[PDB]
Amino acid sequence: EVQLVESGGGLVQPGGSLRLSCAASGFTVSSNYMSWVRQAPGKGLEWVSAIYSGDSTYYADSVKGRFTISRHNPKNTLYLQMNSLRAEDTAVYYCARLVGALTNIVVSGDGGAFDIWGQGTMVTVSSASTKGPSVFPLAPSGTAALGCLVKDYFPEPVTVSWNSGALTSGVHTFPAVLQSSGLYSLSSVVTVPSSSLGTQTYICNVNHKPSNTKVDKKVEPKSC
Amino acid sequence: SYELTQPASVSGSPGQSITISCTGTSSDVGSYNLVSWYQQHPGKAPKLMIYEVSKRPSGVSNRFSGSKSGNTASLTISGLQAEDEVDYYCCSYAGSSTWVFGGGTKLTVLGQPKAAPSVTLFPPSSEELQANKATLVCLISDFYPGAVTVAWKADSSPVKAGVETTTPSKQSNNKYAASSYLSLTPEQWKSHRSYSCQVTHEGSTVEKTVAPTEC
Amino acid sequence: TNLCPFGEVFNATRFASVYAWNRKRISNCVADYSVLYNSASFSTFKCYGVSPTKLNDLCFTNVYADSFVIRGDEVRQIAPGQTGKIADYNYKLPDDFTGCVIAWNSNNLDSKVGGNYNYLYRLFRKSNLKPFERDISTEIYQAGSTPCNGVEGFNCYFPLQSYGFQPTNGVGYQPYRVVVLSFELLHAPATVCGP
Ligand SMILES: *[C@@H]1O[C@H](CO[C@@H]2O[C@@H](C)[C@@H](O)[C@@H](O)[C@@H]2O)[C@@H](O[C@@H]2O[C@H](CO)[C@@H](O)[C@H](O)[C@H]2NC(C)=O)[C@H](O)[C@H]1NC(C)=O
Repeated sequence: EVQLVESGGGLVQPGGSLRLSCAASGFTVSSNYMSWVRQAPGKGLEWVSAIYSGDSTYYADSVKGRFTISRHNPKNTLYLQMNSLRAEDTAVYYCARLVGALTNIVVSGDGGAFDIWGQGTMVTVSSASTKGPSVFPLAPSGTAALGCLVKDYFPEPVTVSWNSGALTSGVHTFPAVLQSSGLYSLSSVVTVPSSSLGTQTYICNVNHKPSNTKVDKKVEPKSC
Repeated sequence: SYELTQPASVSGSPGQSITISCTGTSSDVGSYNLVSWYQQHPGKAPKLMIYEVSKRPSGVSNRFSGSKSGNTASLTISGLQAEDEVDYYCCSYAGSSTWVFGGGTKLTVLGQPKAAPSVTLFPPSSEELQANKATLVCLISDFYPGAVTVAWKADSSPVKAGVETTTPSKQSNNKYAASSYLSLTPEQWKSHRSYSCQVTHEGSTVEKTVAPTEC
Repeated sequence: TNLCPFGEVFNATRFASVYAWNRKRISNCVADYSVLYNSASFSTFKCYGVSPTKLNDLCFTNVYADSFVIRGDEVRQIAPGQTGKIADYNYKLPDDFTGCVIAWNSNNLDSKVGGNYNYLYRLFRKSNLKPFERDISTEIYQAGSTPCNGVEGFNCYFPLQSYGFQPTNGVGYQPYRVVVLSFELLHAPATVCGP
């Protein structure tokens, strides 16, 4: 049951600051080498920082002097303090365990690899203001496709559930489009039995935390 | 920033072997036995496949092997499987407690059965039309290979104004998905007879049509 | 006629860390070891090469008292022939040891809420200590094949670690004060005799 869970990601203005956290379970950050690794959307992995014994810290030159890696052992948590943020720092930030010579899954040798990873937390550095989405129903017209459109939001991400999570089969939330306006739009569609149309209630629960937008939208067959 | 150099893309046929290279310099790959390799599915964290040039973590298939020569490390994948069509990254110690990743390689596994795209086209909702906006929504799913072109039509006339189309994205089932939005004024939507979304995949074209409601 | 100053050893107000273990020479005095051996204050009192009951009948050239703090589950390492982090890297008795090992729980003095971190031990070393060798160096320890360049980092460790003595630790992790008495016989008149 080893796990890493990052949090703290969000929208920041250039020059701003943000602190990420990475909560470990099943093992202790105090007894392991740890690192932050980031990934710009659609781009590759970039090593950011590492921490070793004695809280000895090391950084990529791309962030040196602006970022600080640290640990709080009682909370079993790794942090990344990011100052003087730039648009080029926009990325998903992952925390990972860096295997070393003394790691228990090493039999001999030096380790030197990232074997435990979190899910990542998204950091957007932009001067654009956060904008909550407008949610519209995509009505049904035996299988039936219904859905909802999450329009003109910023920044990523948005979470979409159906019937507060009870409905998961046939659900397909599509990757968002980034419009020329700089705003995102996505759609979520579920395939359901046609015979359930008009008797089973279908609600898409849309959440855009950056703007604190939670919207429950009922998708109903079209009635003229 | 400084990175190890990997081919952007490689392709192989099932049952065959494929090698992905990872070129650094004498002060990283060429100095240490600390090369690791990772597999990454879209939207997921990387998975460690190889470390210390050639070692496999417990549970990783022996289809994956690593080696190095001079400043270049290589990952070789044998018995290629549809599951392998993912991104791969190399990483090396870069001296003095630092690490450097390669730019990543997208692996394509050829010879898989072609899968045509399922299309769903929605017209603008009545709420949005009440807000003085119109958006037609064209969803494309379950296609392989992961490449499509999208063209919109208004009564058989070409439409390029208002089209925003995503890149294809790999699904859990090893097929791909994409979407296309057409923004129209309420007036334009209702002035035309119908509207259509045409997705072209491996030569074939699949189209869907909508039109303003009857009442 | 003067009594050996064992009080200065057993009732010292400060005890050394084990890696920097302290030695006191005792000479030209009368040693009543039976009062020590019959004292209820000691969790551990084991002699090697001598009978504890017969020590009051013997005369030695000198006596050495080595003292330090370790954790309880390490007291077993302060004995001839043993291995582990303390015997290997911090304090090593010879196979042919002639002396006594004395220990007692010091949780009431050496633990504190939040942890007492004043006491250290050597966690890493390139080779095992010889008997009665003492290493107080603090070079960075290279646990892998890559260089340390004099600083901590990847597979490169500061060689000392602190015990974290907290009052609620189990006994195996509680602090124990330890006194090792060595009995030395040279080609000289004895100066430390029993009563
Ligand atoms: C180590 O000290 C104990 C305790 O000594 C008393 O308490 C100390 C805190 C300090 O105030 C001393 O000056 C005190 O005398 C010694 O135990 C005493 O031993 C004498 C002689 O055997 C006996 O008369 C007392 O009753 C003992 N006191 C108690 C509380 O039991 C002990 O002997 C000393 N150890 C050595 C090796 O000298």
